[PDB]
Amino acid sequence: MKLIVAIVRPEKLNEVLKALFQAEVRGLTLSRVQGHGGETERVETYRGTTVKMELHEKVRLEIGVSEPFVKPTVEAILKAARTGEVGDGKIFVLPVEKVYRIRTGEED
Amino acid sequence: MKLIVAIVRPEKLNEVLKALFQAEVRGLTLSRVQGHGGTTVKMELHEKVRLEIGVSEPFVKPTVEAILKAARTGEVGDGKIFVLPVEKVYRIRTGEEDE
Amino acid sequence: MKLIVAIVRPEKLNEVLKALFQAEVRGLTLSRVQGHELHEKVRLEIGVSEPFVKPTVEAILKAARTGEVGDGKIFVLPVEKVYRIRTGEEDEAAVT
Repeated sequence: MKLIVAIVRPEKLNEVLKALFQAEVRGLTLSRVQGHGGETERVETYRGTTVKMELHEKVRLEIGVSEPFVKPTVEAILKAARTGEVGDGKIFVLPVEKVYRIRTGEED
Repeated sequence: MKLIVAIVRPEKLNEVLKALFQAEVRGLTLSRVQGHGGTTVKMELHEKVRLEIGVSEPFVKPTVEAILKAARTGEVGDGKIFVLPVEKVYRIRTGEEDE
Repeated sequence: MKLIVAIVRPEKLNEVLKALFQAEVRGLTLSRVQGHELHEKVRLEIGVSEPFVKPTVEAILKAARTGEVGDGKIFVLPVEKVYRIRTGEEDEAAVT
C-alpha cells in the first residue's frame, strides 16, 4: 500500500480530520513541524540585501492507506485543507514495502 | 536499503530500544507524534514515539522482529511499523552509501 | 519526484537552509528529533524533482559536514505523487 504525508495549516486541522473521518480513514498520526512557502528580498544599509525565509507552524499527518484509498484520502485532504493562500501545505504519496500491526504481530 | 518507521507506545520505547541494541542497531532517530482515530481515561490524541531506522537488507527482519517483540502488548493502540523503500542513503560525516 | 529526508545538527541548521535556498528549494518542512544516549537534531523534509535531487544532496552534504560523529544522514525516497494543496497541481507544478 501507500504512506501519505501531508502538511496542513494548523487552523485547518479539524476540517481535515472531519473530512478524513467521512472518508473512512481512521488511524493516522500527526505532529507539528515548521514549513515554508514564501520569502521577501530585503535591501539594507549594512550588508544591503538579504533574503527573508519564513517558517510556519504546520501539522504533518502520516496516514498509511491502501491503494483504493489514496485518491479518496488525497481528495479529502486537498479539499479539507485548501485555502487558496500561500502556505496551504503539501501532500506526498509514498511507496510502502510492508506494514506490520505491532499488536497482532502481523501485517494489514 | 530500507527505512523502518516504528510508531510505539512511549511506555515500551525502552524495551524496543534494548531489543534493537542487542540486535545491533544504531543510526536510529526518534520523536513524539500523536495517534488519532475501575475507571476510564479518554483522549482525542495518543502519545506515540516515532522511531526511524535506516537499515540494510540483511537486518530488515531483525529490526522489525526486535520491535514487534518489544512493542506488542495485545491491546489496541500498540502501533505499527512501515518498511519503506530508500533509493540512496548518505552518511553526512564521511559521505557513504550502504550503511 | 523524490522525497529527501535529511537529519542535521541544530548548530548547522541555518547553513543548510541557506544552501537549500540556493539549491532553488522553495518548499520544505522541519521538526526536532533525537538521534542515537540521545542527541539533538533537526529533521528536514524536502520534496524535489529529479533534476534537483543530486544537486540538493550535495548542498546539504557540504553545508552539514563538520567531520565529527553525528553529522546526520540524508535519505532519498521514491514518491508516487506530490500535491501542492493551495492549487491542487501535481508534482513539478507543485514545486517552485
